[PDB]
Amino acid sequence: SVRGLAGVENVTELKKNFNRHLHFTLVKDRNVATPRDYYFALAHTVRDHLVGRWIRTQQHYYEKDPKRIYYLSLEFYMGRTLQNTMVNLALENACDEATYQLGLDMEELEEIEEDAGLGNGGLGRLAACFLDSMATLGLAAYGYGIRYEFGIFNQKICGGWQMEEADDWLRYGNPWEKARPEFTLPVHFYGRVEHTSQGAKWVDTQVVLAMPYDTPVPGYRNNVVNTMRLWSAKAPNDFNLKDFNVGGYIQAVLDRNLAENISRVLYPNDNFFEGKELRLKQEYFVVAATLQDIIRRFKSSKFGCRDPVRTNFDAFPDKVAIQLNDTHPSLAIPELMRVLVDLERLDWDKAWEVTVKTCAYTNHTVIPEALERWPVHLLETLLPRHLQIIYEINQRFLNRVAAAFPGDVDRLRRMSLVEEGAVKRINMAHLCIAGSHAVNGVARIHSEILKKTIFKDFYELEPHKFQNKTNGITPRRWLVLCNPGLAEIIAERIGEEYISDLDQLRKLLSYVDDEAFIRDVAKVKQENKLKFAAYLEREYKVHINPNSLFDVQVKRIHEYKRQLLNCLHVITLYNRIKKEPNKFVVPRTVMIGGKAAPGYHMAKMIIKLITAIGDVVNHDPVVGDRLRVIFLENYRVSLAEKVIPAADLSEQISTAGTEASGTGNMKFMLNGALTIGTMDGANVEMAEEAGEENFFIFGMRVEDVDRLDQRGYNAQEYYDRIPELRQIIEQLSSGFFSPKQPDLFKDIVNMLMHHDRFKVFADYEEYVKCQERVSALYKNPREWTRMVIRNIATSGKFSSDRTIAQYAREIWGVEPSRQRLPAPDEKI
Amino acid sequence: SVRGLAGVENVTELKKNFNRHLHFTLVKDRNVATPRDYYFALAHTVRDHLVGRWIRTQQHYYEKDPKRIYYLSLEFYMGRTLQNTMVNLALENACDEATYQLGLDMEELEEIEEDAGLGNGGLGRLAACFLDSMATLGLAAYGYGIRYEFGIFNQKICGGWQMEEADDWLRYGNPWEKARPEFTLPVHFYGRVEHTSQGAKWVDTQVVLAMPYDTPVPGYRNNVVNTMRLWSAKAPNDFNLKDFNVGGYIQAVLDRNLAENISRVLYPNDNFFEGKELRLKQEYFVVAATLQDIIRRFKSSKFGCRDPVRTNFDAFPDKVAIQLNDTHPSLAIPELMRVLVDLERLDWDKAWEVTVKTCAYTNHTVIPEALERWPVHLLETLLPRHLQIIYEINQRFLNRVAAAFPGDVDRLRRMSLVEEGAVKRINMAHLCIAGSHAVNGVARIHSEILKKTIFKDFYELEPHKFQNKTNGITPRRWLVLCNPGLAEIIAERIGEEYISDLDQLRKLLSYVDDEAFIRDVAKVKQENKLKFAAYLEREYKVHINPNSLFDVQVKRIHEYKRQLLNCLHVITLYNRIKKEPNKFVVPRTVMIGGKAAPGYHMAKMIIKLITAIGDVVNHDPVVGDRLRVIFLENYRVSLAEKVIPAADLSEQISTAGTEASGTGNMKFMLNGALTIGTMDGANVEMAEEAGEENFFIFGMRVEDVDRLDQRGYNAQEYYDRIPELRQIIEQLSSGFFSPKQPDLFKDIVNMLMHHDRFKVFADYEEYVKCQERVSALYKNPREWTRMVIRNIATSGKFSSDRTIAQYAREIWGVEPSRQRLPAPDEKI
Ligand SMILES: OC[C@H]1O[C@H](O[C@H]2[C@H](O)[C@@H](O)[C@@H](O[C@H]3[C@H](O)[C@@H](O)[C@@H](O[C@H]4[C@H](O)[C@@H](O)[C@@H](O[C@H]5[C@H](O)[C@@H](O)[C@@H](O)O[C@@H]5CO)O[C@@H]4CO)O[C@@H]3CO)O[C@@H]2CO)[C@H](O)[C@@H](O)[C@@H]1O
Ligand SMILES: OC[C@H]1O[C@H](O[C@H]2[C@H](O)[C@@H](O)[C@@H](O[C@H]3[C@H](O)[C@@H](O)[C@@H](O[C@H]4[C@H](O)[C@@H](O)[C@@H](O[C@H]5[C@H](O)[C@@H](O)[C@@H](O)O[C@@H]5CO)O[C@@H]4CO)O[C@@H]3CO)O[C@@H]2CO)[C@H](O)[C@@H](O)[C@@H]1O
Ligand SMILES: Nc1ncnc2c1ncn2[C@@H]1O[C@H](COP(=O)(O)O)[C@@H](O)[C@H]1O
Ligand SMILES: Nc1ncnc2c1ncn2[C@@H]1O[C@H](COP(=O)(O)O)[C@@H](O)[C@H]1O
Ligand SMILES: Nc1ncnc2c1ncn2[C@@H]1O[C@H](COP(=O)(O)O)[C@@H](O)[C@H]1O
Ligand SMILES: Nc1ncnc2c1ncn2[C@@H]1O[C@H](COP(=O)(O)O)[C@@H](O)[C@H]1O
Ligand SMILES: C[C@]1(OP(=O)(O)O)O[C@H](CO)[C@@H](O)[C@H](O)[C@H]1O
Ligand SMILES: C[C@]1(OP(=O)(O)O)O[C@H](CO)[C@@H](O)[C@H](O)[C@H]1O
Ligand SMILES: *Cc1c(COP(=O)(O)O)cnc(C)c1O
Ligand SMILES: *Cc1c(COP(=O)(O)O)cnc(C)c1O
Repeated sequence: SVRGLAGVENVTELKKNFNRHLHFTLVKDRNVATPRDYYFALAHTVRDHLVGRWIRTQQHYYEKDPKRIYYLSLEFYMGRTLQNTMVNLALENACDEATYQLGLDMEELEEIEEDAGLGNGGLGRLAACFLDSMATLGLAAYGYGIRYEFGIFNQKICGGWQMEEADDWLRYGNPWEKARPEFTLPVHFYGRVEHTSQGAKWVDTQVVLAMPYDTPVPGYRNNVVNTMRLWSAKAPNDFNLKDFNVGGYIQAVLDRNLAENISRVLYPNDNFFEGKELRLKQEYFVVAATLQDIIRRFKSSKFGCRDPVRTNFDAFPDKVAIQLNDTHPSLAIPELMRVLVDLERLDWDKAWEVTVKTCAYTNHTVIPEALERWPVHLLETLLPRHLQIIYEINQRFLNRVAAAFPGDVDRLRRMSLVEEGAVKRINMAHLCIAGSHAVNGVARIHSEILKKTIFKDFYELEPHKFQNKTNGITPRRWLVLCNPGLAEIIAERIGEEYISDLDQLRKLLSYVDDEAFIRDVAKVKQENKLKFAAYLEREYKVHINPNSLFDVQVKRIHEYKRQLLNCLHVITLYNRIKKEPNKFVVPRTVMIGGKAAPGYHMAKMIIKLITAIGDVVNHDPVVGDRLRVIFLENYRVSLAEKVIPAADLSEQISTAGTEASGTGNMKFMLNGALTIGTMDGANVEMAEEAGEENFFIFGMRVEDVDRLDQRGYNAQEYYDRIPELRQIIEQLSSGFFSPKQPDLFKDIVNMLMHHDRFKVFADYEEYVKCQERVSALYKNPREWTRMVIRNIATSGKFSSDRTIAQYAREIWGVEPSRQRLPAPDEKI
Repeated sequence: SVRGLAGVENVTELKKNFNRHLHFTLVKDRNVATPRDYYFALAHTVRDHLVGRWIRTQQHYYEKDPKRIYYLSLEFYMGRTLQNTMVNLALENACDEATYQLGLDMEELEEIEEDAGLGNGGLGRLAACFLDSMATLGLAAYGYGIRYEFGIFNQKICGGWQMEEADDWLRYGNPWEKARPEFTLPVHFYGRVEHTSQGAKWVDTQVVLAMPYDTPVPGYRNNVVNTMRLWSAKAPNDFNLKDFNVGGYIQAVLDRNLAENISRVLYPNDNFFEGKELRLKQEYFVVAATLQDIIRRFKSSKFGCRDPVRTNFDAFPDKVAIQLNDTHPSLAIPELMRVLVDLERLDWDKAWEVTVKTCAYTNHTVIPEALERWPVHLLETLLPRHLQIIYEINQRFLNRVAAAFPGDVDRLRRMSLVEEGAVKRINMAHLCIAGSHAVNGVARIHSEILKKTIFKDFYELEPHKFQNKTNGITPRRWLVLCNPGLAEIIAERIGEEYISDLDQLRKLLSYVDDEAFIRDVAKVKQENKLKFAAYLEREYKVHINPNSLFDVQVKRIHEYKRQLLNCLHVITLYNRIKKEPNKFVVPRTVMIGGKAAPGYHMAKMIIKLITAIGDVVNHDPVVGDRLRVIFLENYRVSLAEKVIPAADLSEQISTAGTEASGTGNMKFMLNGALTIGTMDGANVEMAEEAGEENFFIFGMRVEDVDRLDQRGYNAQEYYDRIPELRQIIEQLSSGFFSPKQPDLFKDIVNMLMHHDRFKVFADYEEYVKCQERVSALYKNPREWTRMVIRNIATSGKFSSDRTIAQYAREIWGVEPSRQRLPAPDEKI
């Protein structure tokens, strides 16, 4: 497969260093090495071929001094690194050969790597796809985040209920990171602010040290390897036993842990805000440690000897760009001001223009519950200087507003960064727009909406700032790595250039009429379904029918994502079957899966509904093969890599106006799945690219929702004029799915019936009719696959390479390069 | 120096892999490598030459199935590993050459290694010397202990007061250990005991997992490399979020730490008991995890297929011997019974004979405060089954006693393992004697005393059990590694066989009259003093006079060790000078140093006294060079390696009957220092070996102390008939040394005056007169060095190789081998 070359000499070196690391690094012997030990041996042999490059890329940036881009995210949803590293480094087929001559099956070894799930969902995956695309366009980019000791929890279902277990991902080691204790930085917490003479001094602070760990991010076949720097918290060795700190020496040492708890776990809220102080400590910890590392490179490169100005930050935006990934690092704006004004003693106005020109903010949601307004009482306590600075910012911001909208007192009310009233809080989004020079939404519809609805005021004050950059996916992991079959057949026809130029995929339009290509496309699909169907029973217990339509919705469980509507589709189907049982119907294996944040009662309930449905449906003998509903336990990046290649239908059903973009979207459009969806997020652009006719669009569009809201959405109307929906609601209410606890799903019936913000029932009739259109087309193999080819041929625009090329040009001001950097290494 | 060979080919391979690890393992570049990075690069290159051997020694023990010896200690005072590994592996001069051709100075690199101070003092150093000697006699020995995240604290003096800081020794990594997460074992805590039908079941327990980390222990030049296995505590991934454990998911994850706190720090009590539950948790944690690893090797070796008996432990003592190092692992006796009786279902009597024949206990102190009596209320709670077993043990033990001493009710009272009265507690020492087959003291005098005083009852019941094994020191680290000069000059004359046969040192008796040898001996001494004097000012600030008598007492600060008496010697001297200031007196640089346990008020006070004295004395202009008193900050194994080669006088002044052996002793006897000491611990045997005349023995002997105690020790008698002592006590009381806080040393004057158990003042007159004899002899260079040669020639018996050869033969039943094992490695 062209997975590259496979080459006698390299095969021989690879074998040799696999064995060098088994012995010397693992200190294991072939007589007692387990597959885990072979995985480590191989990981560490691949790692070695990337070091030369890593060291050369950073040496190279040092002397060539480019504008560096720092991407700040509190999530990086990396996934497994091995195969991806082999892909981007071209080692895949050399190693496959070598591991077979050692006798090992490489793919068994890949399954032993545990995902780095340092992320919840799409926000963190974006950052990881971004990372790959910044390396592939050779940008000097660095992604800074926290090294959580426990990442997102592992979901285990027991009784149809999510049982969350900790993700002890570092348990056996991580052969990719390189701890860098030489560069530990202190971060200060609490303190008081002494305003005396020269300025304010943040004094009496508690120190937590941030210890960096670097991971390499290899660009695809272009020899650039950039760095992902993740901080760890470490308690100071001195103050935790200094002062006249008696308490108990032994307790003093046991108390170190409290400071280290800043990097202990990722907060599992799948965008929704939580005012917890340890989260605020994380968010400040990232920013402070990172910005010291930013200032440190600025002062050392080539300004390294630029002598007699003072030291000067006029050039700081031409050498630094930092990208705020959602508001979670907005303290970079008051911390950058704190450093510049209080420490380098710049004039506030100068410092502010350098800050605005460095910062940029990406907004991910319109949903209010996810927005961060931190209580000013907490900010006062933990970070008093930053509260002062925010207050001063706000001041001057509002004075700018006053002058522009003379007399509109409510504008001042709306636009203030401080939300007055009862518990006065600080709106992080407003901070970000006030101090960034560019603000972008992630899909064009989400950016129009940001300009009309929530930030309209800021749009009117500074229209110039508002931009859009539709999200994207990296074809390497999302095509080449999870679906090499499709990438091979595509490559036979149009070559391999498309892996770093996805737009070339549209030359496949010439093959929508090619019968060999149709056979091929459908064949990779059926093979993938077979490989997944087997996974399903070999790691769990299943018997699914592989010639079903594999209908799947995998994403975080939430009510706007509307898994419930899909649930409503399933029993309508089960019941349609159940009433005229000898009617032919196209078989569907509906798989729905995703994690639910602990505590979100409703999402935990929705999960039980799906398993409840599966319990009934999957054991009704009158259904047979015809419907299988399966809930996919513990979704994460490695399950996404197995289920999206096997999927036929992609469920993307948000009430129009709630999904910002959606990136799962895009992953199924390559991989040949057909989308059923509403016009929301990026589904709009995927349908423009492939054409309305090659998409199954149903549902109300945004206006229609707003029309309904001004009328008054009343679910009772639906219930009363739709009999099928009424039978479902009755089954749910009677305990048809909960035989021994009828009472159970009344909670969900209640929200559906009475206070459902996401208007599940108004989209139901269209949903169901549109689903009959999907089965109509699945019965004609040839035209489903032609629709599929037009979808695949058209997903080029959803590559993150395009997205980063746009961020680069229209916001960071840096130009992309596909120019390969020369790196081998030394050999002397 | 013959430090071995230095050899063109090996020099070339070493350079090459130093560079392989700088690049590939450290991912650093010569352009940015710091000395720390070069230390890691070198450590990791030495490490590589030991792996072949390690793997071969364990493969070899596997098939050759010997009786394995497990040494259980809760302390292992390792020190730095690099140079020692080079010594024992013969790589020292190959690397010195290689690092010079790379341009680096090896000795700068050795100073960057941080001590593994997993120990307090002599108890833990013993274990580490034992480890080296078991490897050198090729015994299949394993040392099991805890991997503490923080070892003994680092002492920092501020104001003459000890300020203790945490020892963040793992901060930059430890290139020697090999984490072994494949072998994590659970340990159970709390629980209840359900006695039903077949036996008792320990049920409902909390699980902590013990995760092993192995370190290699290379024998000197004989290619055996044994293993030191240190456990780490890890919290279970399931129960810390299972049950219906709501609390807060995020708190659940933050609570993992509590279980991990079992391996967080070493308890800094420098033998003295502390009834703290986390200590009991450590002690049980070691034993349970270790014994599973012991049972595991027994059941797998060659009994691995010994089929149809059941599985049988009759051969367990012929294949296992575990050595209890002080009572801190005595739970191995109830845990071995718990496993055998409750889990393998053996008959209690059979299980007991296998237990007694496996176990052996080494007793280290007669001092009551150090003995562990655990409160039975704590044992009930944390370990209920083990309390039952201890009770049953006790029963049967006392019934054995009753039958042997019919009617001696008080014997039953004295000998019970359970100390009744108010807080009923369990005497660990009695447990150990009851269930071990051999019990030994560590110096012959300490064993006679154990038989007469504290365990006389147990002696009379089982005389056969009581043995002695005088402690020893390993000539490799304590001669070859800290003092290669002396080892070279010794080697020129008598060859190198003495490094694994220290008794050969006595052929040096032929050179007590050799003038070249005298010049040589004294020359290495003066050079060593110069190297230490320079250390002293380059890392601190000092100007000491190098041609002084370097009089030094370095050991843990405690009142029985009597640093106070030495303090009394110093101001007598300062005052003698001060009254007739133009008298010649032999200059002395008195260095006293050692850590004091936090909390031991008196030891913390004694430290301030010494610095107080130094403050006065060292700045009196009428003294000049004549007296320097210096307190050596932060004593540990690497400072011992620098100060004992430079020392002239070795202070070993315990009230006779309190030091068990003392091992510091021995270190100064090689290295050419002359001992001033009482007849206590092993000073008795060092004086038998070198002869009374070559030792400065003063003080009362044991009888005399016991005579005094029956009279009534009254310090006032001394005060009143000795004027010098009276002036000192007055200076202390008046605030002569504490000008601004006179009140300050009255605490120490009070204990001296009124309740001094260690009878400082009764030994004073002899002490001082004996010290005048030492200065008399230092004025005649030639005969001090001849005395020195007779001391050095005689320290052969204090090698730990002898001690382990005796443990081996008279207790473990295994024979030593100096036979080299063949190990290179593979090369194919
Ligand atoms: O040296 C400069 C300056 O420093 C000091 O000013 C600071 C204040 O002392 C300090 O309290 C803080 O002020 C905050 C204020 O606490 C916060 O609530 C917020 O004020 C906004 C309201 O939130 C906003 O609603 C609006 O109030 C209007 C509202 O627009 C209007 O629609 C209607 O509903 O009536 C409301 C009542 O007037 O505007 C105000 C601001 O005008 O923001 C404030 C500024 O961040 O921070 C100040 C800046 O450091 C000194 O006190 C001052 O004398 C000095 O000149
Ligand atoms: O199936 C066997 C057996 O099991 C059960 O016996 C157990 C007891 O129920 C249980 O309490 C526990 O007994 C302990 C006892 O608690 C503990 O205090 C200790 O008893 C010693 C005294 O400590 C010791 O001083 C001495 O008492 C004498 C003393 O020698 C003498 O000098 C003088 O001063 O008078 C004292 C008062 O008599 O001896 C006793 C023991 O004789 O040790 C006990 C044993 O460990 O553990 C028992 C064993 O499991 C059942 O209760 C019993 O009926 C069954 O036969
Ligand atoms: N002081 C310097 N002299 C030469 N090269 C340097 C220097 N400082 C940093 N570099 C190099 O540039 C790299 C990038 O480091 P950093 O600035 O920490 O990301 C290093 O690993 C070096 O190769
Ligand atoms: N008990 C709670 N803990 C955390 N989030 C909650 C809680 N109650 C409501 N929310 C949230 O508000 C949202 C809607 O949940 P619901 O209240 O069940 O409709 C989600 O984003 C939830 O996470
Ligand atoms: N199952 C086995 N078959 C062959 N060799 C073994 C086996 N089990 C243990 N050994 C070997 O003996 C060693 C010592 O292991 P251990 O018993 O854990 O100390 C291993 O590293 C192997 O080389
Ligand atoms: N406050 C205390 N904490 C710990 N050990 C103590 C304490 N008080 C007395 N001891 C001990 O009893 C011993 C003698 O100390 P002292 O009471 O100062 O004479 C030492 O081994 C001490 O560690
Ligand atoms: C917060 C969020 O994640 P999620 O898919 O988990 O809801 O960020 C992604 C990346 O910008 C978006 O594609 C997505 O619509 C949005 O909801
Ligand atoms: C407990 C102890 O340590 P220390 O030297 O720290 O007091 O064990 C050592 C080894 O058995 C003995 O030599 C020593 O006399 C004894 O006191
Ligand atoms: C692609 C991906 C997502 C994004 O899915 P959405 O439906 O856009 O939220 C989330 N989680 C994982 C594991 C993914 O790989
Ligand atoms: C040798 C040694 C000791 C032992 O000294 P004693 O006076 O016997 O207690 C203690 N600590 C260290 C650092 C040593 O190397």
